[PDB]
Amino acid sequence: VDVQQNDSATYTNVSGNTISEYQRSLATSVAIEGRYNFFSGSLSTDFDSN
Amino acid sequence: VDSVSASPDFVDFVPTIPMQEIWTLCSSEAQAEAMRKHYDDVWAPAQSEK
Repeated sequence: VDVQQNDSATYTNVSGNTISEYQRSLATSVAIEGRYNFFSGSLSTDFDSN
Repeated sequence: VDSVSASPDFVDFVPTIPMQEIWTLCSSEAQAEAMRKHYDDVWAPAQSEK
């Protein structure tokens, strides 16, 4: 048997990192008024989406 | 580095006489020429292609 010295080392390192972020906002508002000498009217509407 | 001082391994050639053809070690010129001719004409082309 023929034995040869072969003292050796190898190293490898691979890493990946990722972040993804998405954001949305929506706002809506409506205000209405109505007037008559013997009547008053008001309406409001509000909407929010995230 | 301490281990390299105690146990260095073969890393590189001495560029003046790195290796000798094996048929230099042959018993006989007819065999040695046959080995050289086959090495030149057949085996070294194949290995360089391989």
